[PDB]
Amino acid sequence: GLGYGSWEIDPKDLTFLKELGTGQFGVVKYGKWRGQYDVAIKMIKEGSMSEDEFIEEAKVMMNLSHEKLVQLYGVCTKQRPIFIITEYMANGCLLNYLREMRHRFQTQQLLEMCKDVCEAMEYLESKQFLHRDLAARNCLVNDQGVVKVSDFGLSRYVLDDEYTSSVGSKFPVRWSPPEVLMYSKFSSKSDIWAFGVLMWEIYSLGKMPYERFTNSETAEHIAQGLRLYRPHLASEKVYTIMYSCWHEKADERPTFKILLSNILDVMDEES
Ligand SMILES: CNC(=O)[C@H]1Cc2c([nH]c3ccccc23)CN1C(=O)c1occc1CNc1ccc2nccnc2c1
Repeated sequence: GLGYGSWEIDPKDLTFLKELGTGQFGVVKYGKWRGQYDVAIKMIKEGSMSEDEFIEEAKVMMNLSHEKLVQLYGVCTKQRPIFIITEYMANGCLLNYLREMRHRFQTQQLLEMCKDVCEAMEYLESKQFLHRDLAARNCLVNDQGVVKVSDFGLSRYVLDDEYTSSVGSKFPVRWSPPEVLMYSKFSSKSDIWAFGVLMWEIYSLGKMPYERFTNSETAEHIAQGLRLYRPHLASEKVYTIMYSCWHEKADERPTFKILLSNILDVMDEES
């Protein structure tokens, strides 16, 4: 209606039902839009984000749509806190989901999680869009067990310098290739690297990558050409796929299209 562009949701259309989580970015709530449609309402913590930049980016992000990418529905920008309105993912964080041993996952399910993410990432790569912080903690799981990629690109707007710089205490060192750690070279291939780590996290049922190392030690390990090694649940073929993401030379890492092809081949051969 009047006073709300195509990217703007009227927050008066929201019904708040349950709190989903709280952290440094703000608070996520489960709710309804116009009494009917499930949504997540992501409430941006005041002072945490470069808000005008985020809002301008949100307008572009409205055009991104893929069944394995958490759908952005709009933003609420007229009051503080700012709201991001997205698709609701009832089973929450992938990292926590993986760590719940009750699921007793088959490896076919683990590969399907990898495929879900790979499809979303191929889509983002086709649009020349980087995630910039791909990891199990930034994937979500819906009521049907489908994994979708969440908060893609959000790190560009985070004001906490501990998060954003390669030498910061909250920087995703364990998901970063040597060229990121050494000289902040972000590219498609740093997303590829992170995706390999994410496959590792999935097959490890949510273990911390390099769990016995600090971030500093991890950076040294990977600068010396050393790597994560094969999760017990990963077949040789699955391990080959994740390991291909970790070539020292960024140009020798696959694309998401190639990874997707590889994953599908393994599903045909093994699942
Ligand atoms: C560092 N972390 C955070 O500060 C909070 C708040 C938040 C996040 N991202 C933001 C972006 C903009 C504004 C505030 C935030 C991430 N975060 C979470 O609690 C969170 O992270 C993963 C899962 C959860 C909580 N559970 C769910 C469950 C179902 C969902 N469905 C759809 C969408 N998000 C869901 C979250």
